[PDB]
Amino acid sequence: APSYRVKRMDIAKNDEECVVNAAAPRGLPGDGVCKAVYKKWPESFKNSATPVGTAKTVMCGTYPVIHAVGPNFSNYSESEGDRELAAAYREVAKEVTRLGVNSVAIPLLSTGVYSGGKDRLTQSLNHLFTAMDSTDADVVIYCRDKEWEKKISEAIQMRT
Ligand SMILES: [Cl-]
Repeated sequence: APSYRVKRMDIAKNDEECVVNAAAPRGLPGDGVCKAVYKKWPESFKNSATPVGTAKTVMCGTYPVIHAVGPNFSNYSESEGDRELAAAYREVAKEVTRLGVNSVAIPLLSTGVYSGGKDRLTQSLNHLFTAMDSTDADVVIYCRDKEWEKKISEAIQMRT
């Protein structure tokens, strides 16, 4: 039966059938997760640019990289940024479905450098759940912060 799990490690080392990149705008290599995805799957950046609020899949070999561009809350208002963040996750769920994968590795979009200086764990994770609950895939959420790992794990446990 489909599950959610959380792991505190580099998503570029995931054990799932595809990966969601927390993509920088304009198809650029970015930083953090996006830069790690660029180092591991550089071929997946060929024509990967896609607008804020959308996702675009590019294959590296046969391994799918779903580039999802969340809003940068330093540029967006809270209300418009929230809408684009929800929309990016909804496009991820559509791509996961279209690909037919059994599992997907996902980071929390619009956190950290794109968070506008605010902790958005709950906001981003709730949009992740809303989108991915519509799919049949095992979801493995990747984070790096120890307290975030606890809170995500707590949230996963209470939906079981
Ligand atoms: Cl984190």
